[PDB]
This record gives sequence, C-alpha cells and structure tokens, in this order.
Amino acid sequence: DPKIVNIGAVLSTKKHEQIFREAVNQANKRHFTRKIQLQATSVTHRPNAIQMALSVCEDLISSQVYAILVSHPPLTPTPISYTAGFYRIPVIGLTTRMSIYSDKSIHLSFLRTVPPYSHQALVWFEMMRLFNWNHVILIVSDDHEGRAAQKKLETLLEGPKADKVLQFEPGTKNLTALLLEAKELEARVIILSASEDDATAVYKSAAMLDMTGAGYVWLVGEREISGSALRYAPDGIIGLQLINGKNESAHISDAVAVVAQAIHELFEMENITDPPRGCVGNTNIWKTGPLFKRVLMSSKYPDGVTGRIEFNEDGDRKFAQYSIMNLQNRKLVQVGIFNGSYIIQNDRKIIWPGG
Amino acid sequence: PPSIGIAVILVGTSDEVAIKDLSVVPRVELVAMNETDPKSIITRICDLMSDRKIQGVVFADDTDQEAIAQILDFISAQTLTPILGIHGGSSMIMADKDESSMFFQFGPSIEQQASVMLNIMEEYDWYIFSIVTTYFPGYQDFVNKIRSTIENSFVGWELEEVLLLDMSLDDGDSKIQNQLKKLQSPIILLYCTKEEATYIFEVANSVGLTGYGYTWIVPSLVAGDTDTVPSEFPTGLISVSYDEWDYGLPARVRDGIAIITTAASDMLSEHSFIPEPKSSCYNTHEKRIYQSNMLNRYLINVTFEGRDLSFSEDGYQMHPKLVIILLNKERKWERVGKWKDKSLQMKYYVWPR
Amino acid sequence: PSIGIAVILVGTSDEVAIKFHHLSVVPRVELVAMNETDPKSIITRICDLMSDRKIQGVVFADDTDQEAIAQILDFISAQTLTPILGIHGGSSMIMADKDESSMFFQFGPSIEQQASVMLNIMEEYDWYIFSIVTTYFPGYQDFVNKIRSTIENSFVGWELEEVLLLDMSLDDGDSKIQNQLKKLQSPIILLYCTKEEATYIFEVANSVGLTGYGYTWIVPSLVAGDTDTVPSEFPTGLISVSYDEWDYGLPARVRDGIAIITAASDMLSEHSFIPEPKSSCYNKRIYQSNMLNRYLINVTFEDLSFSEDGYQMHPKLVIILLNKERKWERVGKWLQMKYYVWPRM
Ligand SMILES: *[C@@H]1O[C@H](CO)[C@@H](O[C@@H]2O[C@H](CO)[C@@H](O[C@@H]3O[C@H](CO[C@H]4O[C@H](CO)[C@@H](O)[C@H](O)[C@@H]4O)[C@@H](O)[C@H](O[C@H]4O[C@H](CO)[C@@H](O)[C@H](O)[C@@H]4O)[C@@H]3O)[C@H](O)[C@H]2NC(C)=O)[C@H](O[C@H]2O[C@@H](C)[C@@H](O)[C@@H](O)[C@@H]2O)[C@H]1NC(C)=O
Ligand SMILES: C[C@@H]([C@H](O)c1ccc(O)cc1)N1CCC(Cc2ccccc2)CC1
Ligand SMILES: C[C@@H]([C@H](O)c1ccc(O)cc1)N1CCC(Cc2ccccc2)CC1
Ligand SMILES: *[C@@H]1O[C@H](CO)[C@@H](O)[C@H](O)[C@H]1NC(C)=O
Ligand SMILES: *[C@H]1O[C@H](CO)[C@@H](O)[C@H](O)[C@H]1NC(C)=O
Ligand SMILES: *[C@H]1O[C@H](CO)[C@@H](O)[C@H](O)[C@H]1NC(C)=O
Ligand SMILES: *[C@H]1O[C@H](CO)[C@@H](O)[C@H](O)[C@H]1NC(C)=O
Ligand SMILES: *[C@H]1O[C@H](CO)[C@@H](O)[C@H](O)[C@H]1NC(C)=O
Ligand code: NA
Repeated sequence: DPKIVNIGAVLSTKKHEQIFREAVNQANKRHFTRKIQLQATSVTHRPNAIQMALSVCEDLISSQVYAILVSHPPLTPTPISYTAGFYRIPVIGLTTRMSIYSDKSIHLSFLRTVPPYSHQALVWFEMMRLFNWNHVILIVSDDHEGRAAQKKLETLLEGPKADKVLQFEPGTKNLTALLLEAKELEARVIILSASEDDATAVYKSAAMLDMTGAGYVWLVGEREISGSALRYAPDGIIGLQLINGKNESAHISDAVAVVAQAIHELFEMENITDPPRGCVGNTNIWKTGPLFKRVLMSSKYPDGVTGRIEFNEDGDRKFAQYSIMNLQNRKLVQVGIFNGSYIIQNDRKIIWPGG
Repeated sequence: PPSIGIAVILVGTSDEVAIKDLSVVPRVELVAMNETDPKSIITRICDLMSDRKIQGVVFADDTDQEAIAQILDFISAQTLTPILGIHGGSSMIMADKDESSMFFQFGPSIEQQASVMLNIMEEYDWYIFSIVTTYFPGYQDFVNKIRSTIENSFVGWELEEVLLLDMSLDDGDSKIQNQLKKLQSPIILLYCTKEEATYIFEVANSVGLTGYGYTWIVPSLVAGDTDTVPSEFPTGLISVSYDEWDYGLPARVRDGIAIITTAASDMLSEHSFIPEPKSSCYNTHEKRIYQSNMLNRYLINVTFEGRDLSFSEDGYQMHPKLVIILLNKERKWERVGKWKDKSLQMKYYVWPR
Repeated sequence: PSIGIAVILVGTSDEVAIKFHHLSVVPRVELVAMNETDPKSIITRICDLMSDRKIQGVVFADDTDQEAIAQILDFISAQTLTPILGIHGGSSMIMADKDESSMFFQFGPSIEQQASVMLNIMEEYDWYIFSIVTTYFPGYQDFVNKIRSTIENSFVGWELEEVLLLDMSLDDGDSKIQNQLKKLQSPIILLYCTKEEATYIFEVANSVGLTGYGYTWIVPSLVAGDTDTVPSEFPTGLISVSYDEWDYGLPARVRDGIAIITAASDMLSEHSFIPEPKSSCYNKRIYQSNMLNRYLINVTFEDLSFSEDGYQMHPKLVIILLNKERKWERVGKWLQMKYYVWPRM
C-alpha cells in the first residue's frame, strides 16, 4: 500500500465538495501513485469565525492535511489562514481578491489562484501605453485596498506619469470637494479604486460636476462596475472582469492539479515529515511546512482551466486574464481581453465618455 | 453592590495561594489550563463563558509562544470580551490588533523598546549599526521608529543595512546565510520571535557574526522567559525586558482584576449599565448588532492604588517598568540597567566583557 | 440589519391600507391584532410577542376611549425597557408623570400646550373671566399651574374666580359634587378630567343649571376622546381641543411610528450597537440602559421629535365645537378661528 496524503478544503457547497473529491481522484489517476496517494478531506464554511477556526482543527488538521483549499462562501478565509498558519500548513485561496492576503506578516503561508484587486494596475498600465495616456489622476479610497492599488501602480510608473493621487475616506457620500481638486488639474484620464458603494459616491459627484462627458476618460476595476456601482456609472467607462474569477469549480480543478504536482515533487526530497495530527496539545510548526510552501510557490502549471498558473513572490496568481469592459448605452460590452501579458482588442469599438 | 465575573486563566506551574491574595465588585474564579494550541485556548474560554457570566479575562502563561497573544486577540475581537495578557506569550507584544479588539497586554510597545535601544546606544556612543528583522508583525513599526528617531537627531547615527528575512520558506537555498554575510556594523538590532532568533543566531555564528566585534540587541519577546536560554544565543546578547523581577505574577493578577473592575464601575456610574457578557461563541454572528467595544474607553485609563495602570489604544502598557539584561558567560541573564520614566539608568560606565 | 417592530391594533382596523430604508437598519414589521384591553390582556400579549421575535419597539393603536391603556403601556415600557409609541385612541391620551425609566411616547399635545391653546381661544373672543374644574386625574396640577403662571405674566386682566378639585374616587351619596359645582359663577369653565368622569360631572351640572346658554365649557383632548362617540350628557356647545384624525390618519401615524423606532439607526451608527430586546418579562438590570431614548426623541423623517415627558413637540391641533345637531364640528386650527363672533350654542 501507498502512503496516504490528505489535502483539505473549505468550500461553498456540498456540490463543490464533490468536485474537490473528484479532482483529487483524477490527480490520483493521472499521477504515478505507488509511493504516495492523495485523499480529499473537506467541509463547508461555518456561520462565524470562531466556529470556522474550530472546524479547521477538528475536521481538517485532525486528518493531517498537507494543504487547505479555501473559497469565498455564498465570513472571510481569515480564520482558516490564521489556524493553518499557526502550523505553517499552506492555504490556497480560490476566490478572494482582497489585497490584505498578500501580506506575509499576517498571512504566512497563503497562496491564491486568483490575483488581488490591486494587480488590475498591470492592466491599466498596459492600457496607458496602448492608448497613450501619459498623464493621469489616480483616485483611491483611503483603506487597505485603495492604498494597495496605488502602491502597485506607482511601482509600474517608476514614460507615463501620475499627475496627482487623491485619497478619500471610505463611506464619505459627498466628494464634490475631492473631485473639484482633480477638475482643476489638466490631465483628464482618471483611474479609480474603491469598493462598490464608494464608487457610487464618486460617480454621482463626478456627474454633478460634469466630469463624465467628452474629453474625460474613466479607467476602473471590477468592483467599480459591479452590483450597485453599475446603477450610477457614467457611459464610456472602461472596467475589468477577471475571467473565471468567480468560477469555484474551475479554481478547485486547477488548485488540485497544482497541489498534486507539488505533493509529488515534495516527496522526491528527503526527510519530509507529516503535519501534526489535530490541534490539541500541538504547538510546534509542521517542520516541512516552509519547504512545502517553497515548492508550491514555484510550481508552474501551463494547461490550466483558468489559464497559465504561476505564483509571484507574495504567492499571488500571475498571468491572470481580464475582460476589458466598456459601458455602452448603459450595457457592459467586452471590447477586449488582457491575456496575461498582452492587450488584445476585439472587433467591438470602444465608445469613450461623450461619444 | 452587583457582581461581575472575572475568569483568571493560569497556564503552567503557578502558585495559586500566593495569587489568591467601587460601584461594582469582582467575583474571581481561577482556572487552570494545560494546552496552548488554538483549539484548547478557544475552547477553554468559550466554555468558561457559557458556564458563568465572565465580564473580563485575565490571562497568564509560562511559555515563550507569542502566538498565544494572537489567539487571544482574535477571541477578544470575535466575542467582544476584554482580555488581559499579563504574562508569558500572552504578553508578548502584538502589533495591529483587530479594530474591535479588547485585548490589552502588560508590556512595552514595539516603538518604545526601539527607543530604549537607541538610548542604550547613545549612552555607550554606539552610533553605527544595522537592522535585521523577519516578517513578524511589528517589524515595520520597529524599522520606522528607528528611522525617524535617527532622522530627527543632531547625533551621528549611521544605519548601514536593513535586512528582511523570510522565515516562511526553508533555507536550503542558503538565502538567510547570504543576506547575513552582508552585515559590517558592530551593533545589530534584531527584531523577530524567540524561535526565529535561535535559527538566525545559529546561522550568524556559522558566518562569524556572534563573537567579539559584534553586539546584538534584541527585544523582550526574543529573550522571553529568562530561565530558558537557547544554546544558540550568543554570549553578550543584550535585551530589553519587562521587569518580571520586582513585578511578580500575584501582583499582576491583582492589577488585572482591578482594571476590569474599575473599568466596569466607571461605566455603570456614567451610563447606568454594563455590557452583558455573551453566553456563547457559537452565536456571535447574529447577536452582534447588540454588542460593543464600549468598555475600551475605560479599560484604557484606570488609576489604581496611586499607580497609573493605563493602556494605549494599540493595547500595550503606557508606563512599563523595563529592565536591561545582559546574557553572561555562565549563560544566565543578568540585569544591567533600568528604564523608568523616559529615563535610562545603566549600571556600568564601561561596557562588560 | 433587521429590527423587529410590533404594530399592535385593538379593535376595528384597515390592516390592508396600513401596509423606505436608506438608513442603517431595516424594519421587519409584524401587524398584530388584540381583542381585549384589560391590564392582563395587554401585558400578556406584549410579553409573549417578546418571548418570540426580538422586539426593538412597539407601535400601539386602539379605538377605545380608555385613557388607562396609556398607563398600562408606560408601566410595561418602564419594566421591560422597550420603547412604546402610543399613537391612537386610549394609548394616546396624554399621560402625566411617566416613569423615569419609561420609554413610552405618545402622539398628542402636552397638557401644558392644551392649556396654552384654551387661553388663546379665550383671548380671541375676549373671555377673560373664568373658573377651573379638575378631578385628581394626573396632570390636573400641570393644567392649573400653566393657567395660573400664564395669567400672572399677563396684562390682559384675566380673572380666575373658582378652582375646584373634585374627588371622584368616592361615591356621591352626600351629593358633595353637586355642592362644589353650585359654587360656580363664571361664564367660562375649563374642565380637566377623564371622559367617563366628564360625563358624570356634566350630568350633575345639567341638574344645577350650568350647561345652557351663558355657560361655556372648554375641555381637553381626552374628554372629547373619539368624536364618533358622543355621550348624551355632553352639553351642546362644548368646546374641545382634539388631536385630528382628520389630516393625520391611522396609516400615516403607524408609518411615522415605524420611522421613529427605525432611532435604532442613529444609535447603531454612533455606538455600533443597539439594546438587546428583553427576551422576557421574567427579570438582570445592570445590563439594560435608557440609551435609546435620546434618539427616539430627535427623529427627523420628512420634525417628529418629542419631549422627554413623552408627548409630541409639534402636533397639529383642531378646535372642535359640539353643535346642536350633536356632531363634533371643526371650528379652528392651531391659532386661527373659523368664527369672529362666537355663535350661540
Ligand atoms: C498573449 O499574447 C501574446 C502575444 O500574442 C502571446 O505571446 C506570443 O505568442 C506567440 C505564439 O506562441 C509567440 O510566438 C512565436 O514567435 C517566434 C519569434 O518571436 C520573436 O519576435 C516576436 C515578434 O516581434 C516577439 O514578440 C518575440 O518576443 C520574439 O522576439 C516565432 O519564431 C514562432 O514560430 C515558429 O513556431 C510557430 C508556432 O509557434 C510556427 O507557426 C512557425 O512556423 C515557426 O516554426 C512563433 O510565431 C510570440 O513570440 C509571443 N509574443 C510575445 C510578445 O511574447 C502569448 O502566448 C504564449 O502563451 C502560451 C499559450 C503559448 O502559446 C506560449 O508558447 C506563448 O508564449 C499570449 N498569452 C496567453 C496566455 O495566451
Ligand atoms: C502568521 C503568524 C504570524 O503572525 C507570524 C509569525 C512569524 C512570522 O515570521 C511572521 C508572522 N501567526 C498567525 C496567527 C496564528 C494564531 C492564531 C491561530 C488561530 C486563530 C487566531 C490566531 C499564530 C501565528
Ligand atoms: C390611578 C388610576 C389613575 O391614574 C386615575 C384615574 C382617574 C382619576 O380621577 C385619577 C387617577 N389608574 C392607575 C393604573 C391603572 C392602569 C394600570 C394597571 C396595571 C399596571 C399599570 C397601570 C389605571 C388607573
Ligand atoms: C466553470 O468552469 C467549469 C470548468 O470545470 C465549466 O465546466 C463551467 O462551464 C464553467 N462555468 C462558467 C461560469 O463558465
Ligand atoms: C491537565 O494536566 C495536568 C498535568 O498533568 C493535570 O494535573 C490536570 O489535572 C489535567 N486536567 C484535568 C482536568 O485533569
Ligand atoms: C482617564 O481617566 C482619568 C482619571 O479620572 C480622566 O480624568 C481622564 O479624562 C481619562 N484620560 C483620557 C484617556 O483622556
Ligand atoms: C379575536 O381574537 C381572540 C383571541 O383568539 C378571539 O378569542 C376572538 O374570538 C377574536 N374575535 C374576532 C373578532 O374574530
Ligand atoms: C438632534 O439633537 C442633537 C443634540 O442637540 C443635535 O446636535 C443634532 O443636530 C440633532 N440630530 C439630528 C438627527 O440631526
Ligand atoms: Na501569500
């Protein structure tokens, strides 16, 4: 018999649990499994953060999982990351895009198969070269996510330059003050990073100050053309959607493939120890945890359902693909894709604000 | 007068006898606890909370596990219960506690320890130095506190290197070694955890950076329990330390109970009510419209027995009494200085070999 | 977030005509019907609705003239620290001296404003000479003192002839009340008492010849009560100050009482919490506070605020005359009067 290596997962529904089970079963089939064979162990999300942490211990770590897949339920992955990070058991985020999970101090062994919101800056930057927008105003919310997008785009800029970056307190409903400071500047390209409800506040103010018509360009992310942010969004806005970013099934499939590969690569090495069995009375890290993480971080899976899977230095997905969306006659229209490294414009014409 | 439940949790060999000696009055109940992993700690508190009406929690432990502080902070924030880490890992400074934390720790802030370090350096005219940290939370507070003290001084400070070490990966690529081999300064400030330090020191030695010519200064949480000295710690190691000497456990539990009681009192006597202790952790998602951070404003400013036992919002102590310790040749930690009120008074004029 | 609000309706009610939130909390309203109005019934119904859904407030409307309902609600409110709005019927009949811990508020003018109005009606038609007649019904002192302190300020030259205090807590075998009334000379008499009390007083007054031409009685809201219920003993020519169901109907009130309670938003938005509804009436007091009041009192919707006394700051008052055809007729608005010469009644 082979050594049975458990992989864990906290997923949304029993249906997705069955997909995980089936992905692992296929990994066993496609891999040579005389020495090591994977076993799937999963639960669905608990109603609160304390019960979730306890579930991690009683249901998963009790089975010595080498890794834990985690999705966004239908209540963040945080309790799962803390508990698993206590032991240095790696966590693979399947659907969270919050930038906070890219911070090694808090999330020690966290990788994800989707990029953080702030990486949208990579697309904006490619978009600025293409349409030759050399002068831009950046407007971000003054919270972690807003600041992440700013740091990330400033990095790419330091060619095209940011003329000023304006920041606003999240939850503020009258931004006429903030926006009048940007009207007075020359540059008419405006990049926005904000949650749904803050984008709404900006769009309204923007409009009442008549900054949404001919001459002005608005470049935005996914949150800013989602749900309510769409109800008041000006026409001609350009926005982004992460392709498959919400397909839990696709991400389970890919995460399991990367993890199976990494497990097998790990057992090609020596002095691999098992994870702790259960939480109670165990306070030492899993000695092989940091090595398993290194192997994962540098895994490369080319033929992924969600594209080309590689991780960057923070364990964030690289080579993500985006739909480039333009709001035309109040409809979201795909005018292109960012394919991982290249902008590809399709036959549908961009209508700019005004037009 | 009405009674508030105060659970006092003692982990490890403790003297309960010595330990067990306002508009509202405390009903203490000492509870022991054997384990300090996340399930044990979450469970013992959630059970303690479903039996009695615990209004606050005083936590002491006998370990060097800084993770305990983070476990508690999470519990405190999830259930909106005050928790005081008065001793052990529970008191190892935690940076960036939750927005809704009611977790407070007996000990100096990261920034103050860093200030204390620069005071030591100025006294012995050690002006040239380098910094090594890991990603352990606080490291930025540490590096920035140094950087802006330096920047704002008419003193010839010179920061030669700042290294950042990634302890989340294995070191089979010899990365840590190749970073360490870049240091030149005779003083090195190290910010990381105790378990991390023992690995770093083992490596620095293999690279000739531990002996004479190199002085390492380190924070309270690296020293941890002074009766547990990893063999890889270099002789001559300097450390700040919360004075467990003159301020023992039974004293700390005293002030612990005082702060939760004084705080409660102050708040009934200005609001005619006190936050009702949630009887369950399994229910904190619904019940949260009805729960509040409110006691924080009082927990933070308690004067007791003419001592100012107050906290910062960041959840560390305002005026900790600190001791500067030096690891001697017999590998025992030796007291060599006191920090009182922004005032450092050392023992030696010339530094010991 | 969602907060439960019980709208209780006694007797006849158009429950279909009765049935938004930009605010920080959302009302999960439940329309509840109650048959009887004795203390047990009202206490039993409210307590049980509380040991079910979590009730952050109550909106209460009855049809009856029973001013006791207000008193029962104040008691229930103070005991369980649950806000209660008395918006219609007996529950809105002003309660004087509500409990300190009370979270009970009523739609209607204060005793003090009603007395202020009556003196205005008086000044309008130059009725400067009068008497007062109260029973011991709470607020009688509030009433008299407001009249007395207003006159003393005035150069209008008022003359208060008699002030009678009628003990309606004893029987009338000695015909004591008949004799107290026989003492009245003045052409205007201001009467403060309950509806059921007034019907008695009037009968005794009709017997001593004080109700015809040349004697005019002015009576507060709770005497008039429901205007579709007129006791035969009420003297034709009765002047009252009512709280109009004429421009502010039940459904309007019930909507406004939910806008008041849905307070919760204000307190949540500032203290990131709201009081946990008394799971029961079987209690553990160091925990509940009075904190919500400060907010229930300052609610601006489309100015709905109260006094801490528990009455509306800005109620619209209609002056009514009981006429020869014996229906209550609107003859003023609060002061603008329909008539310039007071008609003979
Ligand atoms: C996103 O979009 C980009 C751009 O379209 C794409 O990257 C290009 O992919 C093509 C096709 O794989 C690469 O092509 C071959 O190009 C070489 C030589 O190229 C050099 O000059 C070009 C043009 O100036 C430069 O762009 C390059 O930097 C080089 O300097 C050529 O010799 C070659 O041909 C032989 O093989 C052919 C088929 O492959 C065959 O038809 C022929 O007869 C020859 O025997 C190709 O035509 C191209 O170089 C890439 N461009 C850039 C800028 O990198 C991304 O695609 C890749 O991702 C996956 C799917 C694989 O297809 C990879 O091999 C590609 O690298 C695309 N990304 C995604 C995720 O789809
Ligand atoms: C992520 C590390 C950490 O902060 C750290 C340690 C060393 C570093 O070099 C860098 C970071 N933590 C995460 C949380 C863990 C505690 C926990 C477990 C379950 C629930 C709540 C809280 C304890 C360890
Ligand atoms: C004392 C009278 C009253 O105020 C009154 C009536 C006529 C007067 O001339 C003078 C006074 N009340 C007392 C309370 C009663 C209602 C009640 C029952 C149970 C619990 C709380 C409240 C209703 C009758
Ligand atoms: C999601 O991905 C799976 C691939 O496993 C695919 O079968 C399904 O059609 C996808 N659904 C969407 C939303 O495209
Ligand atoms: C926990 O372990 C200690 C140490 O052996 C023991 O004395 C204590 O009684 C244990 N707890 C219980 C409930 O027995
Ligand atoms: C804390 O308590 C003191 C002592 O009564 C009080 O005077 C002071 O206002 C408070 N200090 C703060 C935090 O402002
Ligand atoms: C009103 O409800 C009560 C309580 O069940 C019941 O006893 C009574 O018969 C009902 N009357 C009507 C109007 O249906
Ligand atoms: C109500 O009263 C407060 C306190 O006087 C006042 O400052 C505030 O403007 C008012 N609140 C609202 C709802 O506007
Ligand atoms: Na990561």
